[PDB]
Amino acid sequence: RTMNFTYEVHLVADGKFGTQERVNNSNKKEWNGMMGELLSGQADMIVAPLTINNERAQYIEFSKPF
Amino acid sequence: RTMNFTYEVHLVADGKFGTQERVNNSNKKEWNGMMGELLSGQADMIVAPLTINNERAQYIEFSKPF
Amino acid sequence: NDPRLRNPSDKFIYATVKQSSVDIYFRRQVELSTMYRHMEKHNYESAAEAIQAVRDNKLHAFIWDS
Amino acid sequence: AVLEFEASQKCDLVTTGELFFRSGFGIGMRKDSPWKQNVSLSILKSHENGFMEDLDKTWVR
Amino acid sequence: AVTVAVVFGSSGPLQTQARTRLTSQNFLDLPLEIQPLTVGVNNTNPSSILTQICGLLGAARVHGIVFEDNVDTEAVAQLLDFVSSQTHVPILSISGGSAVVLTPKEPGSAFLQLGVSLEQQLQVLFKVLEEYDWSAFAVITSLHPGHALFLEGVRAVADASYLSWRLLDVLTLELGPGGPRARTQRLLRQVDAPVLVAYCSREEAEVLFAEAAQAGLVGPGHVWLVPNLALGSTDAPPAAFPVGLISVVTESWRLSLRQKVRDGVAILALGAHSYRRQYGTLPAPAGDCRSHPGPVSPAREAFYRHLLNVTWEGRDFSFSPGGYLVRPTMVVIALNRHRLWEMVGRWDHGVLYMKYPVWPRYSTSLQPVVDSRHLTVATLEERPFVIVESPDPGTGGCVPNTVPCRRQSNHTFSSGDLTPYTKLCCKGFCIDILKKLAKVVKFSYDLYLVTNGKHGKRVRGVWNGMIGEVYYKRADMAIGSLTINEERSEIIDFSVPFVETGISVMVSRDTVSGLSDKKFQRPQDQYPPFRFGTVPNGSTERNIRSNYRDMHTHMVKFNQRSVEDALTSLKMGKLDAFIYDAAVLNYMAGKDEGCKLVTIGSGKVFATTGYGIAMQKDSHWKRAIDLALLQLLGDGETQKLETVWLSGICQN
Ligand SMILES: *[C@@H]1O[C@H](CO)[C@@H](O[C@@H]2O[C@H](CO)[C@@H](O[C@H]3O[C@H](CO)[C@@H](O)[C@H](O)[C@@H]3O)[C@H](O)[C@H]2NC(C)=O)[C@H](O)[C@H]1NC(C)=O
Ligand SMILES: *[C@@H]1O[C@H](CO)[C@@H](O[C@@H]2O[C@H](CO)[C@@H](O)[C@H](O)[C@H]2NC(C)=O)[C@H](O)[C@H]1NC(C)=O
Ligand SMILES: *[C@@H]1O[C@H](CO)[C@@H](O[C@@H]2O[C@H](CO)[C@@H](O)[C@H](O)[C@H]2NC(C)=O)[C@H](O)[C@H]1NC(C)=O
Ligand SMILES: *[C@@H]1O[C@H](CO)[C@@H](O[C@@H]2O[C@H](CO)[C@@H](O)[C@H](O)[C@H]2NC(C)=O)[C@H](O)[C@H]1NC(C)=O
Ligand SMILES: *[C@@H]1O[C@H](CO)[C@@H](O[C@@H]2O[C@H](CO)[C@@H](O)[C@H](O)[C@H]2NC(C)=O)[C@H](O)[C@H]1NC(C)=O
Ligand SMILES: *[C@@H]1O[C@H](CO)[C@@H](O)[C@H](O)[C@H]1NC(C)=O
Ligand SMILES: *[C@@H]1O[C@H](CO)[C@@H](O)[C@H](O)[C@H]1NC(C)=O
Ligand SMILES: *[C@@H]1O[C@H](CO)[C@@H](O)[C@H](O)[C@H]1NC(C)=O
Ligand SMILES: *[C@@H]1O[C@H](CO)[C@@H](O)[C@H](O)[C@H]1NC(C)=O
Ligand SMILES: N[C@@H](CCC(=O)O)C(=O)O
Repeated sequence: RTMNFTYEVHLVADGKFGTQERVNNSNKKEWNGMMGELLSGQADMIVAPLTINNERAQYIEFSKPF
Repeated sequence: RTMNFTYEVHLVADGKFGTQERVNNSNKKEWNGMMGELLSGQADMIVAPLTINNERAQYIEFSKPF
Repeated sequence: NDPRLRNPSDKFIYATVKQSSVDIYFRRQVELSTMYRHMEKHNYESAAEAIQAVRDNKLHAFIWDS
Repeated sequence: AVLEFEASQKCDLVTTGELFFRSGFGIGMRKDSPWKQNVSLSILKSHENGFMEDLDKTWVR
Repeated sequence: AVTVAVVFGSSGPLQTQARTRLTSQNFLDLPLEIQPLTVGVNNTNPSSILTQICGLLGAARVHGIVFEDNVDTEAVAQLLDFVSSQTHVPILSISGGSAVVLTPKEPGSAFLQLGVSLEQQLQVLFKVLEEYDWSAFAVITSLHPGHALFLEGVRAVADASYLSWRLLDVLTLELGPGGPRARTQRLLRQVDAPVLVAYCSREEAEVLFAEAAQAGLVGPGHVWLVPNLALGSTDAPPAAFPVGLISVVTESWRLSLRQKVRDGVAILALGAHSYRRQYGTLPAPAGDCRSHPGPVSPAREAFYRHLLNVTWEGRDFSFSPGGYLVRPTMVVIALNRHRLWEMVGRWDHGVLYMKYPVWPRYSTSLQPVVDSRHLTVATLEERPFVIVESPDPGTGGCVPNTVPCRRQSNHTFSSGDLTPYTKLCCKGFCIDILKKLAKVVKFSYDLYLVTNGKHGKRVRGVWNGMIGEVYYKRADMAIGSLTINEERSEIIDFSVPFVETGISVMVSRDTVSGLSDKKFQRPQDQYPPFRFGTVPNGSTERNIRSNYRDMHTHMVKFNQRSVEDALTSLKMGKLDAFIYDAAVLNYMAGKDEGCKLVTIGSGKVFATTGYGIAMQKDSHWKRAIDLALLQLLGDGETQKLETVWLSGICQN
């Protein structure tokens, strides 16, 4: 309402907050859960109790803590 | 008695265990107290509750703790 | 800092949620390696399941957001 | 050791907290002393059999 | 019934090779009636290859072709791929220059080279660098085509690895025959890296190694690693190649030509057999050169798909869609003192198993100089201080904070080259102390456990255990639960005691309240005998024997074998006093459900000593290690280690 944008909410597929795990045979690392959805482009915003930490902040942008 | 040597015992002149201090207008620091007495040659062996630490061990040989 | 957590045993069972910030926190720390292994052996899929396990005495401690 | 002996003998005083810098007392000699090994061996033997315990009982109970 | 054509491109004993084979009675293990057909090209030039393969293919309705040539050939793989595209005949290139991987292969072509990609070789070589803790390497490449792919591969592998790789510099040299030498000699004199990774052909490799010898980059302080391309015929390494050159080849490097031909025919036969078993008919024979079958004709594509995944004699010949060997068994070879390509390591699955836990270095010809900063450390498991684990086979290595260690064994349980030495991972209080000492005093080290004795005991004038290893110069120093006493201190040098300990008595609940009590001195006097014993062959048993003869004679009966067994007997009631080391008894008391109590407060440690790092007598590391330990004690790091390792559940 404050910023006048419309929205549509969906739940994350695997129900995980998100960490970095290497692909199968020690290949490139990728993100799971909500972080992966945001990074890949399936979501434009993460509205959840997402903890701010260094590893996630290197890839996404956090707001001020609410 | 065990090591077969005679001895003469004297007290430390200034009653200090020993530390490194830099008096003003000095070219280097020097140990005082028992450490200075042993390093200068006034004494041959320190038989006292002398703590073993890294600072003293650089200039002085310590036995196994008694 | 409790010794029980620092000394894992089969009787005491503590864990957290998979792919979360607590996993990152315990993984990045080196002094928490044993706790990390013990937690990883018994990690739960979601917070609600871990809460239920704590109520049902299947899990002794649950480490999660304040 | 000194503080514990003082507290025990003199009373009216108490030691507080846990030991925060653990070390030992050692006989100090000049660097590369020829008989440093002999002094160390004698001290180890004294620890081993009974001599340090006897000294502890006699002087600082 | 399936027909396989074998083409020999080798220009040596070609007639001998042709005469060795072409017998259909061979290959009975395969579940088909193999029909071999030999060709044996003469000069392996484009015209001969094309003409012979076209005459062969358009006559005998062949199913597949197996090709082999010498390592000198360069553009033969392109011709074979072109022929496969034109005629849609599956080909199997084995050995020679035709087995060097061509990454882009003519989308509609079944070439299937029996070699490994460049990125896989880079992966294995970087795992080798990881194993010996080699970072700060440098990359030397020539103008050889494909060096850009090599640089892309090294950058991708270095970036996609947990270890912080630090590439010093990359430099490109002409390395042409009889050309500018001062230009490359100028740059080769500026390289400071201790590890050098090179990429060039055989001739450029020889030129590069000659110039490096002129620039003094061949000595014992330089390691060179090259892929298969740099070397040629491994049977006769050239004189310019330095000793200790490392490369990674496939497992068929030691196979004869007949064995490789048999393997290729087996792959084709197994593919055809699977295709027939699923489709109920043998695959159709290949076409001819006088036509171009524009469509893929999915009958052909299905046969190619079946040819991809094949297992044979317990070896995985699974082929990548890029037509090269994927997940193959690779071996790591090196050039030894005798100038022979000796096998060093293996790449079974994704795990490295290599001999030589410390990389041996030779001063040019001979004199295997030893590194002055590399210490050999002996130890053994004690539980609060040294803990051994098996590394996870899934990840290959083991978790951080855990130093890799090995067993004390030679090549007699290896039974060949399956596992020459047991690769374990050690952690604990003493291992943390050792890691801090290594990072401060700045030395390298390996770690090996002890299997002859446990701690040290002069048996008929001969010492076993850690004291035996250090005394007999087998190990530079020993760490662990090693107590300082006079008998050991006479023989070897000891560091300052970094953790206090001594004789302590453990009871299960004041009972005796002293080692000099009446019950210990004269157990046999009266009443049900006081049942107290210890694990023999240690400082405690030595102290008891040297001081109290009657007590030792009585404890001879209750000679326990393990600390855990002694605690079990104490809880069950088979003994009521256990005499052992104070540092470990305090730990055992702390983490107890029943909360066993030491006989007096703080155990009242008797015969107070400490754990020391045993070193060889009159060694030069003694003072540095003593100062490092005193610094660690002063800074409070030992207190943190005690908190993280020796904390007890009910000590408080
Ligand atoms: C530390 O203790 C050592 C053992 O007691 C001691 O070694 C002993 O030294 C004496 C010399 O004073 C040796 O005696 C031999 O040599 C003398 C003089 O050459 C001869 O007259 C004797 O007959 C004998 O041959 C002992 O043999 C020797 N003991 C051992 C076991 O080697 C060290 O001298 C002591 N360190 C000191 C005092 O600084
Ligand atoms: C969301 O609301 C804002 C204001 O709250 C809108 O911004 C202006 O809205 C007025 C409506 O009277 C328009 O006349 C202006 O042209 C708008 N300005 C801009 C810059 O857009 C905004 O349009 C609203 N978002 C919509 C309608 O999608
Ligand atoms: C203890 O020391 C004394 C003197 O320092 C020793 O007495 C003499 O030592 C000299 C040194 O070689 C010998 O030549 C003499 O023979 C000794 N005197 C006698 C009467 O034997 C004494 O021997 C030492 N005790 C030992 C070594 O046990
Ligand atoms: C090797 O790969 C081929 C191709 O995927 C496999 O053939 C398939 O087998 C399944 C099993 O029933 C069939 O459903 C498919 O139709 C087959 N596809 C083709 C193209 O033939 C073959 O099974 C694999 N072999 C092994 C041992 O795994
Ligand atoms: C303590 O040392 C004794 C003697 O060295 C060990 O007894 C040996 O045990 C092995 C079993 O592995 C036998 O093969 C030897 O013959 C025994 N030696 C003798 C002289 O009998 C005893 O095992 C050791 N105890 C330990 C290490 O706990
Ligand atoms: C690859 O990952 C999947 C999903 O975790 C797993 O099921 C499979 O076993 C893995 N395969 C290999 C070869 O690691
Ligand atoms: C420097 O040392 C001399 C030595 O006696 C003293 O007299 C003087 O006051 C000192 N100067 C200072 C402390 O500024
Ligand atoms: C061609 O092959 C024949 C026998 O097959 C051999 O005698 C001849 O030397 C070969 N040609 C060359 C140039 O070697
Ligand atoms: C190899 O180890 C065995 C113990 O398993 C030992 O008996 C043998 O003497 C050793 N051989 C050596 C060190 O050459
Ligand atoms: N570390 C001990 C072994 C166990 C003990 O005696 O407490 C030793 O020096 O032999």
